[PDB]
Amino acid sequence: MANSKNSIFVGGAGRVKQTIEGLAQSAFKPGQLLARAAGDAIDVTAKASTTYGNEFLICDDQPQTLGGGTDVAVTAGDTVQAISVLPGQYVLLSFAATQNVTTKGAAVASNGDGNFKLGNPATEQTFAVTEEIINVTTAGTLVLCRAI
Amino acid sequence: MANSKNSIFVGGAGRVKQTIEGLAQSAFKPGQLLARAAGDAIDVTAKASTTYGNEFLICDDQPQTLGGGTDVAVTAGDTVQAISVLPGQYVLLSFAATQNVTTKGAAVASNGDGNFKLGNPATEQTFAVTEEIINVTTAGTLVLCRAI
Amino acid sequence: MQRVDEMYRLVDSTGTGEDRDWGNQTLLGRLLSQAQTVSIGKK
Repeated sequence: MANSKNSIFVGGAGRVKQTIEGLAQSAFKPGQLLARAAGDAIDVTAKASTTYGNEFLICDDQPQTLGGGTDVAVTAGDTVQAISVLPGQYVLLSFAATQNVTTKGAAVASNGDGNFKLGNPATEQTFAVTEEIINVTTAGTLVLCRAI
Repeated sequence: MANSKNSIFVGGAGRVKQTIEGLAQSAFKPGQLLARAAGDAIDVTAKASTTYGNEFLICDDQPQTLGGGTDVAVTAGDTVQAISVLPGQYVLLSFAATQNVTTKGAAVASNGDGNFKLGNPATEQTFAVTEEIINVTTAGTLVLCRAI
Repeated sequence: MQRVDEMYRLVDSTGTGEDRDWGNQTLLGRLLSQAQTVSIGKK
């Protein structure tokens, strides 16, 4: 595989990431959309797809010295290190099933389950823009996208 | 002319630009709105003015050592070096005809032909904000705008 | 010198044509070396 996908923040050689720490509530996989809640705990979003004003908050992969990878799920009830995405960076998202990415530059909406999808940019908040031409069929595949 | 306009990216002395390469389809002029298509080719947008979710992608001027300026059109079927604009940078756009810019800070929408216009910020996507008080009459004049 | 719109390319017009064939004129090279020379006009 010439496109190795073992780091969820691949967005330039001079751009550092912005980290939002917090507590866990469930066991999600790295690369999914999050939403902070009451107390100081983070979990999956579970908001509607047609709701604006959400912050671009994805789950960073955990450190190598804590048993973390791009497919290892997080341990519940602990400190999950996340990423707030600035506009103009590339990040590996995680799409849903049965959608093909044909052109580099389509709009990336947010599904209600914590994954992303190609939606019409007239009724949902556009988070990012596609940057890789692949076709996915299993829910949970990593697709490169630019956050602008 | 005290306001020399011979570089399309004038946005600070410490901010570098983000470049999106790709192939050409037509011969557009530098400073117009682009949109990536199937394959790996770029051309003019030709989308509607009332459509959101578009990426801020303008055509950079070509290099000096390839016959490039702020008025020299690009050669078709070749590599066009473009610019993705981060929020918080100044860029020279290209407006349409018969509109005057009075106040520094109006909303900059996008016309359907690949140029920009002053539209009402309630039914179209606001790209940038004006930064120069001039009046234009010929379509294709360079007006300074901040991308926030 | 060159212009400023041509500083991206360097050239070298030394030129190289085509190669002829393999065993092109081996027979004719032997006939025309043993030939008898007659005067022109003798058809």
